[PDB]
Amino acid sequence: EKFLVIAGPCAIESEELLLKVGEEIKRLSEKFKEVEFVFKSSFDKANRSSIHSFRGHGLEYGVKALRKVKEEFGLKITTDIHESWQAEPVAEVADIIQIPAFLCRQTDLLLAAAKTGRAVNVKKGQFLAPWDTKNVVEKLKFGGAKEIYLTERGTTFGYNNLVVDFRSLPIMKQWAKVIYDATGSVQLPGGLGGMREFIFPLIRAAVAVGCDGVFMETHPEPEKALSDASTQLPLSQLEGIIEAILEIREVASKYYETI
Amino acid sequence: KFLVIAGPCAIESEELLLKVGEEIKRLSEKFKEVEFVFKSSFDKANRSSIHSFRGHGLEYGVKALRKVKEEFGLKITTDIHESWQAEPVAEVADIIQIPAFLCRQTDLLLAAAKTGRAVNVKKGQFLAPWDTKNVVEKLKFGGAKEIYLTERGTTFGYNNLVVDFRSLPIMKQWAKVIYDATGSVQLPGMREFIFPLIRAAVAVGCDGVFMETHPEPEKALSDASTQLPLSQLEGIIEAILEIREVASKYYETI
Amino acid sequence: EKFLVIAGPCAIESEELLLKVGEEIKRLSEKFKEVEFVFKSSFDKANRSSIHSFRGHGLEYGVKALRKVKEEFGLKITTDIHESWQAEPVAEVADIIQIPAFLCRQTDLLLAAAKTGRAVNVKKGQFLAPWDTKNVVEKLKFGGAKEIYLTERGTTFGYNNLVVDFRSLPIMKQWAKVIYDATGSVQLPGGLGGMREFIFPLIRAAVAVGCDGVFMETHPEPEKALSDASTQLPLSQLEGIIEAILEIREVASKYYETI
Amino acid sequence: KFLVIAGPCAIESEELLLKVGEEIKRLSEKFKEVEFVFKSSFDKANRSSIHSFRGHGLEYGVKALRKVKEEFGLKITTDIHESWQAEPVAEVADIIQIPAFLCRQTDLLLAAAKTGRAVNVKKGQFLAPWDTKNVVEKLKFGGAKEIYLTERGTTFGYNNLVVDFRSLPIMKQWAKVIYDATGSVQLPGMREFIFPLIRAAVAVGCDGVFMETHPEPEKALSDASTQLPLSQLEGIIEAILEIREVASKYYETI
Repeated sequence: EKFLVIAGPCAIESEELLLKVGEEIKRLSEKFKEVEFVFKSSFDKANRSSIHSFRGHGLEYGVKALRKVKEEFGLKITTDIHESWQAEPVAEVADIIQIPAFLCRQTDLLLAAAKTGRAVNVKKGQFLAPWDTKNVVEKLKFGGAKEIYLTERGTTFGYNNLVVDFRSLPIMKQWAKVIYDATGSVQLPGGLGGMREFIFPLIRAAVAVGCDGVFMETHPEPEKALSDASTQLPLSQLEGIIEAILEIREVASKYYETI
Repeated sequence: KFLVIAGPCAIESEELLLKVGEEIKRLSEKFKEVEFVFKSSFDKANRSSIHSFRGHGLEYGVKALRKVKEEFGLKITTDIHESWQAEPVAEVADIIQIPAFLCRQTDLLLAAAKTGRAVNVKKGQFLAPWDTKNVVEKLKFGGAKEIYLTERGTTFGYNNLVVDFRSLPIMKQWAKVIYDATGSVQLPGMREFIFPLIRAAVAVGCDGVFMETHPEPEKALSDASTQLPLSQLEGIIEAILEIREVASKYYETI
Repeated sequence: EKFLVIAGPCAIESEELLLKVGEEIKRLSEKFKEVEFVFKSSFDKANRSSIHSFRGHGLEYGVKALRKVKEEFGLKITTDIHESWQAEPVAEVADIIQIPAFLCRQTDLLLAAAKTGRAVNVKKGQFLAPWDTKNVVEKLKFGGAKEIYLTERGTTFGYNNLVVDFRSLPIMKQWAKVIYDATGSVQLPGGLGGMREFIFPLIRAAVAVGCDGVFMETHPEPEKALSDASTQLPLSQLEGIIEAILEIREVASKYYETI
Repeated sequence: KFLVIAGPCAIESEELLLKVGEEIKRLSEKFKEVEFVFKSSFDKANRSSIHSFRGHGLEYGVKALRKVKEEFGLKITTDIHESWQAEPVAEVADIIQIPAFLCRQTDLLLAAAKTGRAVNVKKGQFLAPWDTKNVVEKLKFGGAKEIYLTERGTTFGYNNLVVDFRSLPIMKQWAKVIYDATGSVQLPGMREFIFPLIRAAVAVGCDGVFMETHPEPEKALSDASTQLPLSQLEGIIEAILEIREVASKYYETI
């Protein structure tokens, strides 16, 4: 099947940042024709640790900025919702509605996303076991979702640390398409945190094990990002990472197990 | 004074609430030094299965709770799941409770603080003790003056929660600490560990305990495996007050 | 039953340090007559992280120093072994043979300790689940051990950290007397580590839950210790801690569950 | 060259060793770029139950292994459990293996290094990746020149091990890294996860893989739930060499 690459700046810092990233993603979409690209960016960081951190410019502004990206580059769009009422307005531009990791068990939010008729991607909560995602997919199907994805983004491992149990990819694959969050899985919750040096190796692991797509937050200058400055991938490195995982995926694919 | 927050997990009916409320009222009269707070949810908004009991709704719930406060003069507390629920809930709730999974949702916290009520945040199973400092700051920023942090266990491998009692003294630096005696032994539980760990909580030192109690836990529509049998509540309360009395002498300064 | 308080300097830095601690332990044994004191000290730290750290002055010297303590103060003695051949010579002075946490599954070591006829105290490995200690006790009984103790000293929780799951006390109590290691449970493995501020609260928790004794490494000046300098309890604080746990134990005891 | 350490968990008999050794010899001739090392224990010294199979002893074991090296010209490796065993084992063993639980026992490490042989330390389930640096230092201090660190999983809650692949690049800073493909999926296991994770190990980058293989794992006297069926070894080796070939291009510098 067509490999999915979900990527974009963590937060919609501005409509300019988006178009700048969208341009590069469009270029890669033209090169990697065997890949389905989806532009990602949050109109709001509703779960920052500190009340003083950047959240965003609002739903209205965010949706409008995203529609511009889709309009200008013809790229599919995905963004996350935080409360039920947001599903409807977001569904107007988002091809895939994302459910935040902490909210992966909030029934009404999942139901709100599902009835829009859009695809739904649920980030697996850091407190959730792989096999417990079966009920998550069941809620979505109950709610009308026909295209469902489960995203691996790490599991709580002691304090301020996340480990990736790759056994989750084949387990979750039993009931939904699986995406690997290459940048969220290396973050250190409330650490400062994040270790950028592990993004690449862990993503190679993901494609070797086998998944249906990767998720990466990328920014022109991660150092200046308003969110996830420690984990966002420098935009100039995106192409190389993608070529690399496509190569590893190809050679490893004949060995992927049959669920 | 020492806080004791108790009640059935879910508002299965105002009938059940009234029965439990009667017993809590009784204990309330028997333990005058303890501040009792009746607790119950009008909706289990985070059940694993779409086919599980959620409740009878916010309206039916607030009504049932209203009847408990009016018929027994007991303070009330319930949890909210989305921002718009803060205001209507604040009508009856003296303490607005924030679900563990939602302890980082800024808008939910701000909405609860805005109501002027007291706010009790259940500590996420993914959160480190010291990271609750920022949770409190959000509430203070939002106008909350009576803030509580409730220890309910931490993710330990899959389908298991461990109680790191080091959290109590750490969280006490910036907020009053409550120990969730029934939520801490559940397996994302063993009722046999409820009393032992509640004893540990008061020996370590906390500002209150939190317990889900039901006449027939096995028949409860929620947390049937961890809810405390109503008949056992008095005995446990007496026990923890006695332990607290002796142990409080050694609680570390702030 | 008579509460057990196992205490002493982590390592036998010298025979003087031992007599100095032994004197204080003897004084407390005279005061707390409802307590059975056992003087503890390792003749060798065989598992230091660094090859450059203090290990000890050898078995010969250690045993001789311990025999002096027992001889001078009439105090029971306990020390740990690291290999099978050490059981016999150590058994000549030690009333209780201790098995290190990392070695709690080494069959021959456990068997070596058991055949001496001495009591055996096994530190629960940081990798072991509470219920898995049942087989540990079975090995010891198979080997002839008649007086067996299981010591809770924490469990691996993420990297360089240990958490105490107090549910282990009643679980392990099903097949052996249980001891709580108040100083080992707060150490941060390979941290530098240890957090002394948590020793007291966690020990209050232990007696409230209910155990058959406590284990504490105490040194006149923890800051100058050759081992566990970050976790050893200042000797001057020992009396107060003991009085405190006896008080909490008493008031909580009527509520201890029946296994 | 890339290392492939394989063989039956326990030396159930030199008969079994010879059969497995024959297949490993065959692969050895088929994969000339890979350095194969025959592995097997003469004693399961850390079994949970006193009533489980331990082995036939060090003498019978060293003899059986000697026969494999002489009959197939394959390098040998086995694990020691106490210091005195280092010397006699070094007679046959090209690589002395240090059990995971014993990775911190200084004397055991020094005794293995003293023999002049190569030393492979299984990383304790309680050890952080960066703390293996000191393990290597001990071996260097002891005279070891060929040092290996084997990733075999980390304690994750109770009765479970997780493989944190971040360890591979971290440990590679001070020693060659081997991935234990069968020990990492055992539950203190699911064979279905052996191949997926071994693929991940080579995509990330390691200097070799470690696998316990047996003609009939289900009948094996040790690790019957995690041992790889002998017939599947060739296929997995071919697969990991192909993945390595493509992925090695991206392994990070040191």
